Amino acid sequence: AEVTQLSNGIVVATEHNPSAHTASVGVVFGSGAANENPYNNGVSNLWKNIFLSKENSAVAAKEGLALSSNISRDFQSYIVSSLPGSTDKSLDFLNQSFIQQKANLLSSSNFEATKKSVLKQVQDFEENDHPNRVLEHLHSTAFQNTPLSLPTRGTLESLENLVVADLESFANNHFLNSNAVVVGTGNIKHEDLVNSIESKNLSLQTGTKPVLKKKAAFLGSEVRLRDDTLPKAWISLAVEGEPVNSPNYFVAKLAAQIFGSYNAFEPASRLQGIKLLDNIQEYQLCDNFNHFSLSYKDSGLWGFSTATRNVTMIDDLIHFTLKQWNRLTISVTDTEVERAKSLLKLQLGQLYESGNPVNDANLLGAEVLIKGSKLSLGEAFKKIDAITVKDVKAWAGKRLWDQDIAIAGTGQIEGLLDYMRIRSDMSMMRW
Amino acid sequence: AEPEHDERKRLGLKTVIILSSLYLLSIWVKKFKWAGIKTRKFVFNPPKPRK
Repeated sequence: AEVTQLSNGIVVATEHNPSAHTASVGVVFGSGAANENPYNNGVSNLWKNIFLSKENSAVAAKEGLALSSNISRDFQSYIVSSLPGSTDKSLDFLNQSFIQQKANLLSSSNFEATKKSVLKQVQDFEENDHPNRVLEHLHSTAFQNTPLSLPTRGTLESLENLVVADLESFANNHFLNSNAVVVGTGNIKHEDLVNSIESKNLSLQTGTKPVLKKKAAFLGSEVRLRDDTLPKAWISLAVEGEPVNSPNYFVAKLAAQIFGSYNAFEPASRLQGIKLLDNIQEYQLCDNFNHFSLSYKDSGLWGFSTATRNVTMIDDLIHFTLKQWNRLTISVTDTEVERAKSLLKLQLGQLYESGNPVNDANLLGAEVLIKGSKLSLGEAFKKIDAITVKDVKAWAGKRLWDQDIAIAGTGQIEGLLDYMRIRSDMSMMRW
Repeated sequence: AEPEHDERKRLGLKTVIILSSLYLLSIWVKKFKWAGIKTRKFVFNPPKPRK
């Protein structure tokens, strides 16, 4: 169960795991929905859907093998699951239908059907869903005029102005050989190490990825969509996280576990926890938490999110969460750090060791492109056992003391005071 | 008529200097923390006509 890298034209990384028996070859691209300017937003989505429709229709009738994909910010994650002993067919299909040719798939009728399906899907996502809506709005507001804030799906206005030529140009400017790993997560050992190097298994347009000019930034802003028709509320605070490949990633993740998740409709969640959960339960202040610390190569975000049925006590929820964040950098009980360490160990163990090979393939590709070499979870355990209260205190004092916050919540938000009793209260306590 | 001319003028000068400085600082701070709403922009969207 050891990961092996190399560099022979295309980086090939394998993580044998004899436990599961669903071999899943894959392809991962390091430039997704961030390295592209806002005027052509949904090109990655169009690629994703043309794949997932026509190639999914073809594969099963040809052989037996599913297929999936993903995109977060810079991840043309692109996976072809299979049986343990049919990976050569998977690579043959992947060669013959994804990198070449790109003309038989991009037919007019097929492209237009994909276009209308994507339009319908983005439309009803904008209508029905809500937490993901406010999350995308949070990203957009935190990175204004930065190639990081445009959504993964896109905007209908941007979608409507795409036919072929721009999709072809993106294909020729980001499907290179410089940044295209070939993941082999599953129960394959070395066939992936050799078959990936053949006569022509090499991406078209060898060259480099065109680097964007501006890097990133941060500045606080609101994109609220205040509308009283919807029943509940939604908020999403944020403070600038830690970028991947920094010696603060894991301590930030720990700071994103002391408070932890919550769900006020469970007998096993309303009762445990920390001081804020004791202080909230007296009334029905809130209805959900979600603490997270997202990180990307450009920069990272330390998240927060609720969905509160109560609409009049929003300010009290906000004030209590802010006081907890304020005092996280003044005094933390050592037992709190210990419990956070144990819980976070559990969370990473669950995430990295899911029985589904696709998620492991995704994460292996992510790390191998960004870090350059996978960091085994064992080293994660050893390097997290040494996180002491001094380190968390220092990191919190650096990242959470009078800092810009981005908030963008839909629903009924009129009870939320606008910006000064939501920011200048974030250090008011006499430290 | 008022054996307090000198002291009165001195105290008045001190007070006017302190107050002028304080007033300008208050102008600046008002321009500062009010700027979070003196520049917000609204963008209307015609809601979908369904009922």
